[PDB]
Amino acid sequence: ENGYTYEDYKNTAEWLLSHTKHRPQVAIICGSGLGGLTDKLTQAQIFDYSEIPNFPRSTVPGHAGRLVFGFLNGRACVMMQGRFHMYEGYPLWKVTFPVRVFHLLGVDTLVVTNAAGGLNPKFEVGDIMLIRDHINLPGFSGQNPLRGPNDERFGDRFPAMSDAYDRTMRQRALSTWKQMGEQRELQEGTYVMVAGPSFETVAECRVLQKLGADAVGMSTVPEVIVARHCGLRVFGFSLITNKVIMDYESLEKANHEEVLAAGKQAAQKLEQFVSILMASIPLPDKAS
Ligand SMILES: C[n+]1cn([C@@H]2O[C@H](CO)[C@@H](O)[C@H]2O)c2nc(N)nc([S-])c21
Repeated sequence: ENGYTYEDYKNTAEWLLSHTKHRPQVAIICGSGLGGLTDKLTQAQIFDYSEIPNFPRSTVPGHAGRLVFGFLNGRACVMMQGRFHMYEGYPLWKVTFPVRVFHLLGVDTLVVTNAAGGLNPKFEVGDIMLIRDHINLPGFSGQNPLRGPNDERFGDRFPAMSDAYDRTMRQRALSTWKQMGEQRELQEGTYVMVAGPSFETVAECRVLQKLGADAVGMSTVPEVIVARHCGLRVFGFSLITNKVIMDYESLEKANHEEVLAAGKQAAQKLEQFVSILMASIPLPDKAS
């Protein structure tokens, strides 16, 4: 909402259209380590956030941040490499501006990915978790991307989030994981957003556990929210880049400056999976 005016999203949308002969259908937001999806595209046309009209520029991780328009597995994409984060100082209305613009680009689906810690013991690092739901902690406190005057032009005042993670795409994804014959069934669970750049303490992991979160991370929830607000089909996965220590026999460390699951091929499986899934994302054509 706030900070930008509808014409900002307009201007930015039209500029992007008047600058890429591409017209996307699926918008993909790559989390840390899953930036590689950008190589799978063809017809790729790269834009640095910086150069696009009202697009939040990166603060430091620019060296991982640009918008790549291409084609992935028979689907016109618009990939966002290096998403924005609240912990980077971005107000949420900047963190989600891209989703808003995507929609105006004709985008009707958003697949959000991210790297998260494994709250659920079942999770093995490297596990890919289909996001079934989310606990939007900063949202409970007011840090919700929709705070401010609602633009009935993008959507309602009180969007329903109960149905955020497209049930359809989740069934398809669980199937496709199977069709691929991967063995380890695509994990699935609730994702809990938590801001602040620092990592959870043991006692905090336990509340995230209690609350019912399966994987903890610092992004995605606001994009899922302004996406649904616009009526974008949304589904996503989180790459369990590590397991959070629930007991005080902590020791073990797993910074971004580590990120080794995503600092490895675990992330590669997610990229290909997401690529395969382009084939299960309904076309705007429908065509019977
Ligand atoms: C697994 N680990 C990775 N992230 C996310 O990846 C980027 C770098 O860590 C960061 O942007 C971050 O979102 C994690 N996030 C949380 N809340 N907890 C853990 S244990 C965690």
